[PDB]
Amino acid sequence: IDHTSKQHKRSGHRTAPKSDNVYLKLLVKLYTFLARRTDAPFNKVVLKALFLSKINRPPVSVSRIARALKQEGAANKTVVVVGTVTDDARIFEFPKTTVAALRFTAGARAKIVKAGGECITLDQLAVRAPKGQNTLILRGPRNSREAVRHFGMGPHKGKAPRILSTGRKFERARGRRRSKGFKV
Amino acid sequence: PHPKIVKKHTKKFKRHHSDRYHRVAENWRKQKGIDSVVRRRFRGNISQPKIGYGSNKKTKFLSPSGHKTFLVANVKDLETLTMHTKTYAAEIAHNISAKNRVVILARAKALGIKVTNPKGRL
Amino acid sequence: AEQVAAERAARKAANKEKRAIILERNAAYQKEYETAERNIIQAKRDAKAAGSYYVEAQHKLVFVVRIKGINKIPPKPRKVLQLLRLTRINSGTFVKVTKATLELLKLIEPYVAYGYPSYSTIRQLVYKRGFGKINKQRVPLSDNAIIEANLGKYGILSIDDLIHEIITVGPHFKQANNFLWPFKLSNPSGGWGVPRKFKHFIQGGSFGNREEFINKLVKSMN
Amino acid sequence: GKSHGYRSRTRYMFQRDFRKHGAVHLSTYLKVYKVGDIVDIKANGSIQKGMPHKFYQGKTGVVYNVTKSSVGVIINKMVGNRYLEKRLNLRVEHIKHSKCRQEFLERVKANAAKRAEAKAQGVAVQLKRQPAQPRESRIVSTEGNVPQTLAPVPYETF
Amino acid sequence: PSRFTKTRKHRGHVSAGKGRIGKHRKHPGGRGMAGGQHHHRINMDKYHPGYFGKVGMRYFHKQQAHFWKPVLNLDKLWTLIPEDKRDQYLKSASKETAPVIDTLAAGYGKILGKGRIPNVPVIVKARFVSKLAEEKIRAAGGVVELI
Amino acid sequence: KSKNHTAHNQTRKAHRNGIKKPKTYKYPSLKGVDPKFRRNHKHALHGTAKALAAAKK
Amino acid sequence: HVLKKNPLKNKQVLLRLNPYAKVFAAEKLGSKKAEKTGTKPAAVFTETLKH
RNA sequence: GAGUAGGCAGGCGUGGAGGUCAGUGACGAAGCCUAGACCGUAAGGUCGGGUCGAACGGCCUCUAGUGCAGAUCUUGGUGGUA
RNA sequence: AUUUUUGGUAAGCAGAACUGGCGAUGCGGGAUGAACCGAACGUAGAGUUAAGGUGCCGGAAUACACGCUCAUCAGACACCA
RNA sequence: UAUGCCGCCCGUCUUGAAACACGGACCAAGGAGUCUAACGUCUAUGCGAGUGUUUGGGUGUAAAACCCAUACGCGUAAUGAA
Repeated sequence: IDHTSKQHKRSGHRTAPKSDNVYLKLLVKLYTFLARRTDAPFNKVVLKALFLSKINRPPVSVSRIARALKQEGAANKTVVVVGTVTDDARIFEFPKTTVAALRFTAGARAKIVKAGGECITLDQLAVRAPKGQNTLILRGPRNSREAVRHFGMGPHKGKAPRILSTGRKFERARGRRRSKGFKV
Repeated sequence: PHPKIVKKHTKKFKRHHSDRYHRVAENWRKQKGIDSVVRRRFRGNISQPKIGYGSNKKTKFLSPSGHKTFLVANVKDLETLTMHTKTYAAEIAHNISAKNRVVILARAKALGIKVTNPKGRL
Repeated sequence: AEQVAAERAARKAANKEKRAIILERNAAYQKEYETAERNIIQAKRDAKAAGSYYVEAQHKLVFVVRIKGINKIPPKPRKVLQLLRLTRINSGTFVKVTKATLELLKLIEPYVAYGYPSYSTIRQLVYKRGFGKINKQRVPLSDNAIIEANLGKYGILSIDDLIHEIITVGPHFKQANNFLWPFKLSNPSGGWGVPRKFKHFIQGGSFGNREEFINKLVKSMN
Repeated sequence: GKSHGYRSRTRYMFQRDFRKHGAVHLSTYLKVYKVGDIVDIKANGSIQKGMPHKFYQGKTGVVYNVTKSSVGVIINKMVGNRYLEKRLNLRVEHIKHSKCRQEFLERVKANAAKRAEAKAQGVAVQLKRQPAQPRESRIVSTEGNVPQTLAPVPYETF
Repeated sequence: PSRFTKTRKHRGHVSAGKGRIGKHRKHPGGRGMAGGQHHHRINMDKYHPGYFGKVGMRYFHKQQAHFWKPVLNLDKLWTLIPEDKRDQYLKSASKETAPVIDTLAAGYGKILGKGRIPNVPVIVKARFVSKLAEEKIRAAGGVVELI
Repeated sequence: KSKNHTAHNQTRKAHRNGIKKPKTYKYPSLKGVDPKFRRNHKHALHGTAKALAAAKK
Repeated sequence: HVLKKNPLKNKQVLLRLNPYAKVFAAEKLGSKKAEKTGTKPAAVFTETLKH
């Protein structure tokens, strides 16, 4: 019985949300059903993105939505954000759209409604698009969180030192310039 | 109806050296010694609890009677096993007075629920 | 909703025409084997009469069974036995004889017994110990529907069609052999003979290439 | 103490060769190296500039940079439990082309010729290579070859 | 929550998860940043390059209120005007109804030029500006009034 | 009093979870390549970009 | 499939898989003869065999 | 389907806390004793009998001075030697 | 610990190379033994074997077959005495 | 309880413990990874270009709950010794 691999190794993927939220579990229930029956690749993506954690569902901005509909041919699709849809006061023009999020911010809800658009849930979406007909699934940038600039620090990575004060006297002298000993 | 009940290990799992010393109780305790013959499992030492001994899931929590034991305090608690007489056996709690046992055994037989304890408390 | 003498009768009619294809195929393979023996036997007799010896074509199929435990196997043979899928003792696989395989058998010789598997022994193995890889989940065959589901892509539609694509090394040998789960044989019926197994067969041991005597061993182990 | 110098343990390998001393023959310099070309690494001890470490002697990499008297080679260096991307800077006498990759790059054109030909003819090409197949059934003829009955020899000194 | 701690899960096992050879002793390296140049050099030079030695010139009695100058980009400039009156300016402000953004009351020293503002006269009042800030405000058609 | 060095178990440790290839990307490391080839190559690629930006009509 | 029965006995799973099992049994193909009046011994093979 | 050091998960038990079972209880709470019984792989749980005499429990949660055979451990008591 | 191997008369000594083991490992065998052989282990039933044996202790032929050996210090199973 | 076979005394340091290595006569009770300031990772929750009521004020069925202004911390900009 010369085992090739690790015996009784877990898949290593979330099969449920560690969230104990009642309304998320009702939403997972709907999408576990649709994922099983529909046999449309969309429903498997949405089920997993519902299981995903706060660090892995970063907020998709309205400005990022406006950019994803700036694309040619994909201007009338429904914008599936699985996570928060945040506001961006940077842009001024916003088109008439329908966006299916978990949560909106009071600013994001104002801007999408004012353009003339429809703020959808995932169940309001599922009742109109069982197979995600004419959808555009988006994700916010994961590798922008402030913790990720310290991941795999060493010489000469150009990664952020974990520090609490940021001026001179704090981690610039020896080993950050050829003058004092060496550089990185 | 039930499959013929088997229990793979009937006799109790007494702690090692519970016989030898009085300070040591026979309440099972895993031998976490570096040289323990019980932990290392030498031919002739006691057997340890292993999940593999786990009773069949269709025969689990059934008494010899074939009824899952349900602790009952009062008539209110007995009156819940009414549509579950083939399934359960009412057992009056240890701290119930003789007069309250008179009432429960009266009601138990009136509904047709098997009881393991009284006895009538003579 | 009738669907009792329409759907049931339709797929029954489909089953009967399929068994009729399988019948004439198994009749074709019986004919293929019996004439192929007769030809080789007559060729040997033709040559003896001519006054000139006849070399039987080098065996192109070998049945490999791992006769060794799992403890104290060095990295080289160990990984070769992981590639032939002999991950436990009395595990059997098939291997098409090539240079890239004959040299693997030279490496793992001290951990296995192998030889030239007859038609009969192959038939008995795939009947009694026919297991398939389907969504890995090792599933017993028990029905030629399960073969022609997964291996119908390559043209094999039956147990006897699979046993054919092994016994006569086919263009879909790789597929048919890798589909078959590694045979889980038991220890032999009357033993090994052989007081000590882990010498080479020639010395009076058991391990290594036992040309035709694998058939006997394997049936005993079956 | 112990010696771990650059050219340490390299008596016999950076040695020149028997009756192949003296000058480098000019084909070495006239040879053209381009990026993506797989080249060997083998130092010429007679030339003591841009010479590789004894590790890289015997290795094969691929040219990544090309400059005046020199190339740049990428080699796979296993250290502990993982390979790294080791960039050498070698003068052109310490390298040569690999007939390894020359025999492949001509097989590609041989396959291209076989297929492009047999697309518009009677087809039985089988483009893949197969290993040494178990030899087919032959008749061996004993016409003036009546087998010689060999016997084993008795022992004798010298 | 003491009952979730692995201390509760450790009761019974001899060494309490700290091993039988390490023993868990008081201070087997020293007490905080000790031997940073000696036996913790590898961890200091990695992860904390630049810790040891001095760099640059000292500043005695450095009041952080001199160096205030908080910054506002042009992408965020229009967010200063309240949303009650915002859209009336952003649709035909146009010279004499050009809105007045006092960035010092908003609590910014400098204006920097990162964003694209809409083509509107947007009279900006800032203590400091970038070359590209005053470029883009004049381009859009406004002005920078220094205060 | 101690011992000094052994490479025993070091292979086993390495092979357990490890020996792994560096993954080989397309468009490789164009760093430590001839600086004047680079200086030019930039202008070549910028030229090809302009030529396809002209071709787009 | 609660039980793997065995093709080689039970006779039913042998007639299920391999319908040719009927024809083989009926015609007795496991007991085919079917010759000979050849018959071709050798010339030199026998002398090289004996020697 | 092994496992020291070690990690993680699922539970068992204790002192208190919020909620609930209109919970049990001088017709006997808790405690202790039991070559009686039943449940649980187990930590443990439940019941019968005795003694006893004033409180205590299930379940959903909160919290911790929360589980002992070893420390030439502490205090108190007890032995064999006798 | 087999194999390659340095120092050393040597070592159950000191130090290396590759691999396998003990450590952290129970089980069958070598009477006993950390490392040898065979095999790695949930709880049971049935069947078959490994190494090792089958006079008696002791489950199993005082089996068959060809030879050798007579010891007033017989000999008797690898590592291993 | 008898009988066949099996079974060295646990805990510990250890390459190696039944050890002619250490602690342990016996029993009850007590008895050892805690709290805190500041932080890394991962996760949950809220709100999200913001966020954080509770230093303080108002209020109160009164150390609770409820409400709240101006700041302030962190974030929304980096790089330089400057």
